[PDB]
Amino acid sequence: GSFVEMVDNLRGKSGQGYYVEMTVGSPPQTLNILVDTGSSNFAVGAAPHPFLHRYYQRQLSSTYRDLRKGVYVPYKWEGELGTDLVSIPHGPNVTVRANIAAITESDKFFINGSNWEGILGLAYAEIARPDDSLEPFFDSLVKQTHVPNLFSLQLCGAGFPLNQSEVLASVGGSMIIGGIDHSLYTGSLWYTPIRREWYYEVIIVRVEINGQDLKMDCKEYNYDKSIVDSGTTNLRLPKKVFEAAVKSIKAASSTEKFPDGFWLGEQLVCWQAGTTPWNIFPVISLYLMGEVTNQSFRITILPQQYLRPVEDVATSQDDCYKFAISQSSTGTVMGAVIMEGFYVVFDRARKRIGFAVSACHVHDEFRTAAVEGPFVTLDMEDCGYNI
Ligand SMILES: CC(C)C[C@@]1(C)NC(=N)N(Cc2cccc(Cl)c2)C1=O
Repeated sequence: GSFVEMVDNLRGKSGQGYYVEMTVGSPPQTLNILVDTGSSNFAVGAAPHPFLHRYYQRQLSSTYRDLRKGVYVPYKWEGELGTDLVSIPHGPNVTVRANIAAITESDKFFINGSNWEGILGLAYAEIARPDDSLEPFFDSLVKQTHVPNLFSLQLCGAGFPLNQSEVLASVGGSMIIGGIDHSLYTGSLWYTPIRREWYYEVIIVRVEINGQDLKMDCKEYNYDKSIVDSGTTNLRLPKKVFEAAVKSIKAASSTEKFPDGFWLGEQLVCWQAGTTPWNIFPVISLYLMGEVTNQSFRITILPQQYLRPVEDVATSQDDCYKFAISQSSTGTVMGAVIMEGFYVVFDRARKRIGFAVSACHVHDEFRTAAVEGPFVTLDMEDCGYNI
């Protein structure tokens, strides 16, 4: 591990997001910021909010610059654009001038108890609001310093419920800015092409549930796109793929019947402490386009990744979970519960995303997550969707 200063710099969990500490302004104002690979704006609470115990105060920053322009983002948050000096305490030892959307109004954006006060959109300018002229933070970072155009994320799910006090004292993972820390993964890194630079778009070419081919036209797996998004909790799948996957996961786990509410990701299921039947649930393998023609590799996750630990409505001693795979009308989204099984390298410089088994993924004595290759796969270009 060559990036000790950035190792263990994240806190949080899949359901509320993972955040890194940042400072904005002069003198520096400390804020917790959601790491989001699914958006492209650096936006921070800049006014009183019931769920914020701190916010960016522009009038207190001598380096604050007003852009005299508003920004509206309906998902919703509304803000005022400006620039100011930004640093990441547990990151590269550099300070950069970056765009900052000062959030003055929001609805269902700030999560009570998440402990984050802003969001760091790490994707490309193409999806930045109001438009692509608003340079994303990471672009500014790379243009203004010698930091390599690459970052890597190790998101660490605990494998169990973290109460309010625990989630604040627990290490939630690592965001390595400008490099790859070898202590964060085991085995080899396998790279899949970033199909296009907007979201971190990838192409899935095959899906297996316990080794059984879901057998769908691979274009279905990427309809209308597949992205890697730390800002989403669940593994989200295109409606038709979701229906086929749930049918297969139910069949694999058929020795136990679960209520429709469970499969809809709305209700928790509980087992007596320590008796969660991990073994009756299937592993899920996603094959991704490789860097070599006609070559693919696969990432395999366990139910320890797709069943999200949640506290029992009775706070009892049972181990309870929610099914963290859900339907999407906007394509496949490899959310936080999937990222928790792997060390994910966002190699912007080489337009590729790398995957390796995470040193912090949750597993049991019988099965582990995996990243394996190579596999001979034909016509993978046909798996991509074109509007
Ligand atoms: C982290 C959230 C609160 C804020 C935001 C913008 N970031 C994010 N990754 N998503 C999920 C998403 C991805 C792609 C399209 C849409 Cl519409 C939403 C969001 O809604």
